[PDB]
Amino acid sequence: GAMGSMERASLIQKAKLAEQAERYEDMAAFMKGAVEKGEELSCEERNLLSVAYKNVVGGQRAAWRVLSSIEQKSNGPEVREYREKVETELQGVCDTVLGLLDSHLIKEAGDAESRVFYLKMKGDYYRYLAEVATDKKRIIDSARSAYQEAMDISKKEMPPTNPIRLGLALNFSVFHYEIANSPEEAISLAKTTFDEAMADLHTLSKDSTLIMQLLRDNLTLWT
Amino acid sequence: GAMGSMERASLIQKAKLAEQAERYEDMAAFMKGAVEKGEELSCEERNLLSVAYKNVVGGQRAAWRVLSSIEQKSNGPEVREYREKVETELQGVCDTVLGLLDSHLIKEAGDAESRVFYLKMKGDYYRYLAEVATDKKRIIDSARSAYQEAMDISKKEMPPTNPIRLGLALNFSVFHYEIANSPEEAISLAKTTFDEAMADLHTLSKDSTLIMQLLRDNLTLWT
Ligand SMILES: C=CC(C)(C)OC[C@H]1O[C@H](O[C@@H]2C3=C([C@H](C)COC(C)=O)C[C@H](O)[C@]3(C)/C=C3/[C@@H](COC)CC[C@H]3[C@@H](C)[C@H]2O)[C@H](O)[C@@H](OC(C)=O)[C@@H]1O
Ligand SMILES: C=CC(C)(C)OC[C@H]1O[C@H](O[C@@H]2C3=C([C@H](C)COC(C)=O)C[C@H](O)[C@]3(C)/C=C3/[C@@H](COC)CC[C@H]3[C@@H](C)[C@H]2O)[C@H](O)[C@@H](OC(C)=O)[C@@H]1O
Ligand SMILES: [Cl-]
Ligand SMILES: [Cl-]
Ligand SMILES: [Mg+2]
Ligand SMILES: [Mg+2]
Repeated sequence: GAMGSMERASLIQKAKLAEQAERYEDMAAFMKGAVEKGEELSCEERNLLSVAYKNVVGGQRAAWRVLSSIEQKSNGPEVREYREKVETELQGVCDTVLGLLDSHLIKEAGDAESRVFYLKMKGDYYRYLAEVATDKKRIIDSARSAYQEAMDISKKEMPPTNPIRLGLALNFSVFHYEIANSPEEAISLAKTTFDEAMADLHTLSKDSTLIMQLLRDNLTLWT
Repeated sequence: GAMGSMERASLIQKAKLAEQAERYEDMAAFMKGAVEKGEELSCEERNLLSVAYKNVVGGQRAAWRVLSSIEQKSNGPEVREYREKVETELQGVCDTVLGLLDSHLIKEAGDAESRVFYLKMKGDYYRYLAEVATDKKRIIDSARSAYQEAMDISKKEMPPTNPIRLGLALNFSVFHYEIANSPEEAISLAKTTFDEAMADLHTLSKDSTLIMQLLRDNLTLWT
């Protein structure tokens, strides 16, 4: 791999530089290189991995949605071709992330924080695949199964206010609403999650109110 | 070239789609392909070419400035290496643009609008090269010579309110201030340009007040 000759610590350092420079493709490539060193990731390093790929795929998703909307309105080959080009690139990034998860990260992750984090990522990237799929049913099932395993662990091992637990619940509720055609399940999940977190605030000394607000924002739109 | 098999009209269409999707690297590659068909560009097509590359290089410039600022504050090899990586990529894009200008576009451009447009672009991309150069003097001279030839044509052939003329003057004034160490020349140019445009408004039936405002913004900062 192109990063094989660079020290792990140097890859991490350069990922952090790339983050400051808003060079997310570079950031992702540095973090992929780091993963491929074969050592587990720390909490901070997992965050760098996630943010990098979330920004790469986010730009591809936004572009895909622009092109798909133009395509749907049109209904020559150019709009479909270019939509397909963006779609293939998006799929490739999702496949790269899922490959890192499968080959390197999920099987070695024993602590609840890391395991839930990676299983959430797996659900997220299957979700992104599902947004463009038409096939679709198997991808949807793969996202659901990853999210559900993460949920089971998070409920057993993490407090209701843990930010990973909260972000997982937020994303799984969006999966229910937008992907799985299950708005009632989405609403139930978001509401139970929010209420249980409210009741656990008392034990605490920013990430989690942020996410709680996002749950409330979705609930406001959905109800 | 990778676009050699695609119709010219399809490349133009896909550049416009890429613009809507904020996919500027794709937009640039489509417009490079179009240029390499060997036909002159229309006014609209020149704008697509410019916007595409301006956005690509703009992201590289912003990242370079972040990394250079970190490097300067530091004064291991990682910050310099990664700054150099971004710098080389930026230089490559500038070289690509300058190559299109030289090989295809400037020699065939006979009308004042197209000639000034392309010579302005040439000055711009030498300017971007000059921002990272340390060498530097020859690049600065190449930018100056391109801008000056464009200026001579624009003053002879275009009215003072023409947006290309205005944008050229704006950029050449920034070259004087930021690159060439000539703030008095920058101020003189911006002020003469603004005043002469004010006096020609009367002949007119958005692009040019925008640029006039940018001239005034710079003058406010400089004086
Ligand atoms: C190194 C800096 C970067 C990568 C920008 O850090 C991103 C952020 O990284 C941490 O925050 C995580 C985190 C985010 C927070 C919700 C951001 O919070 C604020 C207040 O900005 C959003 C990010 O995408 C990130 C890394 C991702 C997840 C998500 C990962 O799923 C696989 C699950 C929820 C959330 C968790 C892991 C957050 O803890 C930190 O706790 C945040 O800082 C604090 C304490 O507020 C920091 O902004
Ligand atoms: C196809 C749409 C895109 C590519 C977004 O169009 C970009 C823009 O293209 C035209 O505007 C040009 C133009 C710009 C205008 C100043 C933008 O005006 C407004 C009101 O947004 C900025 C662009 O970068 C562009 C193409 C570039 C130049 C610059 C090129 O140097 C080599 C010299 C000055 C300026 C000229 C060419 C402008 O005429 C149009 O006249 C603008 O629309 C009008 C009439 O207001 C449109 O937003
Ligand atoms: Cl295409
Ligand atoms: Cl590097
Ligand atoms: Mg625990
Ligand atoms: Mg004329």
